[PDB]
Amino acid sequence: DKWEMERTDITMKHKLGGGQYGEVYEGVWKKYSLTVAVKTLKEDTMEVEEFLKEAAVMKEIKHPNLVQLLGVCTREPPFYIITEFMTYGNLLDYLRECNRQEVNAVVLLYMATQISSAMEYLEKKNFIHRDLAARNCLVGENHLVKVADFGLSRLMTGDTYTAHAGAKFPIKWTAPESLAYNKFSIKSDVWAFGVLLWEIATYGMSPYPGIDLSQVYELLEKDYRMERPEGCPEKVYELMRACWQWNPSDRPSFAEIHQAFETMF
Ligand SMILES: CCCc1ccc(NC(=O)c2ccccc2NCc2ccc(=O)[nH]c2)cc1C(F)(F)F
Repeated sequence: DKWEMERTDITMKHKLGGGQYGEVYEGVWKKYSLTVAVKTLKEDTMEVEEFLKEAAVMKEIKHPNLVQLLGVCTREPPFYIITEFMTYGNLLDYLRECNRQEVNAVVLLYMATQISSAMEYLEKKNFIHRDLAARNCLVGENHLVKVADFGLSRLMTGDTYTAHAGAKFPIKWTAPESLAYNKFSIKSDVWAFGVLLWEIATYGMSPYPGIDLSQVYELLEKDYRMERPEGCPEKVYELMRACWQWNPSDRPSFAEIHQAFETMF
């Protein structure tokens, strides 16, 4: 394939995490001695086409801030998708446990710009992530951040519309039109990017502080939004707010969001 490889070139170690379906384990590709991350599905998780669709899309992606595909075991079960191992783990715990003087507002801003560049790229490809949030972002050396997905992906491309059975979307990151009418697009990924910008600014606080899940949409619909986090620059907050525009089409594209970061500065 170019990508095909085989197990027992790989030692499977412990879990790193997973999502509604899919579990990711740390492992070693013995030969080239590299520690790697390998996603698997379960014995009776009948989501083959979904897993295959994730592997297929990943082969089309080449960007410095999108986790790197190394290979795949798709000729026979168990099927594996193998990517590089990101030394610092997920962005959400990184933020919650970090030395803030070292991970300061400027580093938060650079982290945001790197995610925005990954997204603009997905956007050119017409790929929709569908679960963008800090817990799905990963951290390498020297604050390097990359977008990834610990769950069996629910991505959608310009040719696909499927998802694994009972796919549930986290209310606090999911755009209104997506929750209420199941309408997903690049623009819903832009809404999620706004919430992630908010996670980054607050060092990984849980969104919509002081509101029950049951009121989130209703308040959104009445024009309430999360407030500017302490120390978050106004232009960064403005960008969050534009991402949270009610009408999907009034949200900026990822190309505009990246440009705004470039010209802030
Ligand atoms: C539009 C495409 C979106 C997309 C979907 C799926 C993946 N799939 C992974 O992210 C992935 C695949 C296989 C194994 C692990 C893994 N990541 C988790 C991890 C954890 C620790 C660790 O060390 N490494 C990886 C990515 C994307 C992407 F990147 F485009 F956004």
